[PDB]
Amino acid sequence: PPNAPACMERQLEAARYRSDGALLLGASSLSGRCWAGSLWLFKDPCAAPNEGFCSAGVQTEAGVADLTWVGERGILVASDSGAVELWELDENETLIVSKFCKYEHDDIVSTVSVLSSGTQAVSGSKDICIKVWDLAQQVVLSSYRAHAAQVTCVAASPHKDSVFLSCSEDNRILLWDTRCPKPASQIGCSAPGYLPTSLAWHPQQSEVFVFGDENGTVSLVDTKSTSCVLSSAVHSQCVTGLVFSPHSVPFLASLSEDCSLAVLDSSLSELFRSQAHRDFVRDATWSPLNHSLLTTVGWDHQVVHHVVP
Amino acid sequence: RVSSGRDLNCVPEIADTLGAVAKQGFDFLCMPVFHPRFKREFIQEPAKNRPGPQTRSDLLLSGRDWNTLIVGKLSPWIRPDSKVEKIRRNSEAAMLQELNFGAYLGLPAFLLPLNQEDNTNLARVLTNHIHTGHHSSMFWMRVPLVAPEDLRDDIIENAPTTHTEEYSGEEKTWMWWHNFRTLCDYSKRIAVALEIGADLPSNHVIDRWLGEPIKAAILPTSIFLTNKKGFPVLSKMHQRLIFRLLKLEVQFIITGTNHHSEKEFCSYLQYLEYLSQNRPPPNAYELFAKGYEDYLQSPLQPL
Amino acid sequence: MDNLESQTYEVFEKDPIKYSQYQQAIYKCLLDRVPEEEKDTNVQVLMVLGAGRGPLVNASLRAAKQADRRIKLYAVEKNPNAVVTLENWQFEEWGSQVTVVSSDMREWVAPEKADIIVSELLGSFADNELSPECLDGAQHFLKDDGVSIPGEYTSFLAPISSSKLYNEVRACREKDRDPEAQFEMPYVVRLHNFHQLSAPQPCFTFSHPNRDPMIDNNRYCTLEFPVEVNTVLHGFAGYFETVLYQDITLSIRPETHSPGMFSWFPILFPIKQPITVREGQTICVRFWRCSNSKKVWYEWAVTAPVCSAIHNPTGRSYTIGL
Amino acid sequence: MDNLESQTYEVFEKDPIKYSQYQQAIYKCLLDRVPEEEKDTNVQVLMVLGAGRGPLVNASLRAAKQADRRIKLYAVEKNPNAVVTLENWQFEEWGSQVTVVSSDMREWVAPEKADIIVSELLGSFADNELSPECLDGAQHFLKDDGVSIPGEYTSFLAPISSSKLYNEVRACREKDRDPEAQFEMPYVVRLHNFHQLSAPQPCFTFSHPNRDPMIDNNRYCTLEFPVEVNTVLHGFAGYFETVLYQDITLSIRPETHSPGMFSWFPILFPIKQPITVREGQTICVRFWRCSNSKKVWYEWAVTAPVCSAIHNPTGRSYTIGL
Ligand SMILES: O=C(NC[C@H](O)CN1CCc2cc(OCc3cn[nH]c3)ccc2C1)c1ccnc(NC2CCC2)c1
Ligand SMILES: O=C(NC[C@H](O)CN1CCc2cc(OCc3cn[nH]c3)ccc2C1)c1ccnc(NC2CCC2)c1
Ligand SMILES: CSC[C@H]1O[C@@H](n2cnc3c(N)ncnc32)[C@H](O)[C@@H]1O
Ligand SMILES: CSC[C@H]1O[C@@H](n2cnc3c(N)ncnc32)[C@H](O)[C@@H]1O
Repeated sequence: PPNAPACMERQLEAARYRSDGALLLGASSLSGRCWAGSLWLFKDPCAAPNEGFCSAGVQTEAGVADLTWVGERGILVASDSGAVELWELDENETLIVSKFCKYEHDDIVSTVSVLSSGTQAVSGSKDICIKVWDLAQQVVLSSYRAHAAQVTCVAASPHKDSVFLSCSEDNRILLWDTRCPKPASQIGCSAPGYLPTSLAWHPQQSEVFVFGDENGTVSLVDTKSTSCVLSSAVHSQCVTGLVFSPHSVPFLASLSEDCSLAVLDSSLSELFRSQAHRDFVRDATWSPLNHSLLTTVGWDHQVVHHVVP
Repeated sequence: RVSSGRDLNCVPEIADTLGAVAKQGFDFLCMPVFHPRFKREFIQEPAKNRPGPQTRSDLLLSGRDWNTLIVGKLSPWIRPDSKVEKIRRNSEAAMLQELNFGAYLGLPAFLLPLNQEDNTNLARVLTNHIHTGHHSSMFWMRVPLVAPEDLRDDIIENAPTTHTEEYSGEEKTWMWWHNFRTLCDYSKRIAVALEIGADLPSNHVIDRWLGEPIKAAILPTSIFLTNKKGFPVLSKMHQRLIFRLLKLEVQFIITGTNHHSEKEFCSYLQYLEYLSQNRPPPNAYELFAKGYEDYLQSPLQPL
Repeated sequence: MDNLESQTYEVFEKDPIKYSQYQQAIYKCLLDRVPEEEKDTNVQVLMVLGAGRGPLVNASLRAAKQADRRIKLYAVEKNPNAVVTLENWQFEEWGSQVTVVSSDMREWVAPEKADIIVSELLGSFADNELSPECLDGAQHFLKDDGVSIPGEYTSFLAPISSSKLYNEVRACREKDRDPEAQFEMPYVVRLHNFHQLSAPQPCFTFSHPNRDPMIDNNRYCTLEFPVEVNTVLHGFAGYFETVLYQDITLSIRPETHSPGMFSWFPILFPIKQPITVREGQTICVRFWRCSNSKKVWYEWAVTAPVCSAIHNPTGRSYTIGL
Repeated sequence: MDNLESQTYEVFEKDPIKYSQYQQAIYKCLLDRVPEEEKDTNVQVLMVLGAGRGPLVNASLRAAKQADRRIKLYAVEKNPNAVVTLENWQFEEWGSQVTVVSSDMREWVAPEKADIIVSELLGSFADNELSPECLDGAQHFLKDDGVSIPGEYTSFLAPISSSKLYNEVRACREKDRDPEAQFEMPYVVRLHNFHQLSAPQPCFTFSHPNRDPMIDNNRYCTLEFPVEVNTVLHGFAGYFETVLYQDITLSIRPETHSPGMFSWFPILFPIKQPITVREGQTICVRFWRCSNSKKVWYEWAVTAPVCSAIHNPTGRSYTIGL
């Protein structure tokens, strides 16, 4: 902890495992004198949230909306400031140094995703804009105003730098393909339905993905079927995140503002349910080291670990 | 000679932030009273019993500063007209919470969005708030010249932007406002903060907002073209409007990040000060009539 | 907030169809709760909440003779003037079978819990006489497996045209209040010279007992009315249906109106300014039920084909006192 | 029924004499409750009821350092806007010693019972800001042997002549209410151009805690004022004295007025018609404190030398909302 911050902000926003087994935390201050945020690496994941037993930490100008790993050293940050930040991890993995901080969005940057290559990222915001980045060149390649409302979630396809989903408050789920002169394509169920709030690409088929609506319903979409194959009422409230397990036949981890975690099979049926959190469940990553151990962070400052049957 | 403030949806330290924008040459700051991403639950445990503080302290600024320099913004997550029962009730509570806190601080004005057509429940909450307690805060309704839907790039392959002649279509943001203020029986504490896009509409739309109560005009950084040197400036069509707004004596609100990276923010502002001090100077009639603007006088019998 | 006059009770006691229906709602509930094998072993504890001068008490005693099932009666009444009349019947006629309780049901601490709670708190618009708030406060003394009579009621609205009734309201202006106040309140009225512009759609519904863990009796309801002539909107007629028990019901909804029942006239929510409406257009009305700890009130507005001003914001013109 | 604005709190925080007096009232109460032999063993549980932005909390912490006695603090506040300010002080500065409670004291279910309850609910007429009703509801969580600060307060009335203030009131007529309403309510006012016609006599008194088994905060009080000039009665000036603790007191009664304390101005109960009064005659005024479950109000009347009409019957013109 050379440098680092003395204290960790109350509101844990993001939580991502490396391939090593290390744990990255995004934290924002959503109340009090100072409305900032902070990045933390934890080579010991059972130590977190504890600030004393961390491998490295750092303080950001402003709170962190979304996070993501970029290889093993790169960390991509969606700031409230309207900026995208790339923080490169140190030589000995003791510091976290700002590589670039670009002010391109006119409002809160609400979501980031890295594309298959790991050379490019797409940022969604409250300005309604979506942007594609070169993380090498540190610039906006493309800037698409597809939506008519603030962008909730953007999710890069597993295997194509060309393709990614975005979902917005305008009720639109878009399927992108930067190779078309009209990239975006509106998709979803037969009916209008409630607003989309969360997007998880399936790991094996770019064919299929799941989206969560604000009425606590998770749905499974096949892109060419172009119809909502399956659905289930999983949560009492807004679904804020969906994360597939690294398993062969992969499980679906389901976050909500009802402070609960759900884990569902390929048919969206309740396997596990945890009420261990007493405030909004914000993020989830599964251990690559132990595929049956699952880590969640809340606004209740709890870093919880679950064993999953 | 020009009154103008700065919209931010990000404030880490209200002390330094307000200090900066004043040093940039602004008159006031539009900012959140609660953190925009800090959703609150009001009914369902456990989220209900979230420990405080619920926002930053009122001690950080003086009364004089709260009364003059700060303009509240309703947190963007507050959607009182949601078709979801739970989100509706939470936004009902959230809005009173946000508006009440603005009254407590004694803010001169508070910003609310009109970004969809049905604001029947947003109007009712506000109407109950205006008739509940006694205060003379102002309510700036954020309405765009052109709906966000009719400003979007034509890049959705299977739902294109219908290019056809639409007279009553491209006025629709005015019916948004007219419906809203009508529900609020034309309250004097409800006025317009008119948001301007890169693409202006046809004059016939800019002719609607004639006669309406415009206290503010929101210029995003986007719409500013650059010139030979690097100075940010405006189109001759955006200038024609600025000159008409200046006549109405409205405050100007710069919103969004710096896109003229090489120069500071007092450059955007400088240009407005430039436009202002160049406008067709006031003639004979307009110099004697200064002050009597829209002042009613009862009929006096001269006999 | 006010007690009913003796002669008021008198008239409403004389609607036999209403008390036939209440008698039967119990008759059918008795048989379903105590088997014939238990008809002398099991005595049912039965509470008339808002007993009045006790036509519901008498009716409960008629239901017992009909079903030949055993019952014990509490008669809880807030109006002490009425309680005089109960305690006099209790002594002269009923006897120990009927306990009398001079109390508000929201307050009363019950000696035992009840099988069946029986009340007639319904207004012309169902929940306007505050049936929800009264039974909400008095349900914690209902048995875990206990019945409410009524179990369900629903309010119904329909847009109406009557330049006649528009005058009648306009002339209700009084000195020493908002000069438009007369428009921001509902009037009970035997509608006669008027024009129903659309089929009544339902507005608000309530269930008893109320299972939901976070009880909330506030409502918001958007209604859309197809209109198939040119006309001028002057107001909205209000009616209700109620499920006393199973298929037994009272209704003042003209379509399903319980025959020969005069107990309730329709309500009327007027609007300040009459709204012109043309063949084919949709009238869209919005209704809120609102409440403090102290008072309950409706606010309302027209959003199509033109917007009205929101009527009775803050319950400024009209509130019903808890 | 309404929350105080930040800048309102600000000004009233700047009366040092008032908070000097509250600091001392605790200082003296601490020493009398925990012997020196117990100064480290006994920790006193101390509750600021209506904590505001916490000048009474700070003052309680200053009292502890002064007496070197151990204390634990609850800060109960109804106004959530203020609670924001408390919870921010609680975090930054005070810490675990100060619990914060965002609740009405009448509602709050206390985790433990209190040694000392400390409140500044007093109005210009003492009980007009409903100090009695608030502390009555919140006393069941005071220890059997516990102190209230304040323990005692008393309202004082004196007849006044001011044709100037009579105009100021008459001109408070507003459209859309009883055209005499402006006379049937009390005005807080820095009395200046007026004539005190008699020495202030006491009107109403309250004690905390309230031992009496049948608590009742309604009052009726006949006052007789010797008048030793010819003059015209226009109203009655209201003041108060309060016993915070022992000999420590606040007062706005001009005779015993706490020096340099601007927190409270006098009240004024006007009368519709000015009453002529002659040298030697007695002004006899009558004052009632009245209340529902919902609202509290004063009614009043002049019975000598001529009768007035009873002012504010039913609290029609003026009520303070519980
Ligand atoms: O609709 C009206 N008022 C609104 C109110 O909600 C309706 N309810 C009805 C039930 C009821 C029952 C009571 O108690 C019974 C009772 C207990 N014990 N003893 C008697 C008391 C009042 C009401 C009013 C109303 C007003 C004037 N006339 C008529 N119609 C009749 C006049 C001759 C045709 C109706
Ligand atoms: O008499 C008045 N109002 C009637 C009311 O009963 C009097 N009380 C006094 C105590 C108090 C204490 C509060 O809280 C403190 C506090 C907690 N935390 N932080 C601060 C709040 C209000 C009042 C009003 C009144 C009105 C206008 N001006 C003046 N005088 C000053 C103006 C500059 C001379 C007096
Ligand atoms: C027949 S009209 C309803 C009857 O029930 C009584 N009532 C209404 N509300 C209540 C209540 N909350 N508690 C007890 N009785 C009530 C009324 O005084 C009337 O006699
Ligand atoms: C200093 S004025 C009295 C303070 O106590 C608060 N207060 C008044 N009445 C109550 C009550 N019944 N419960 C809790 N706080 C109260 C007020 O909001 C104010 O901050």
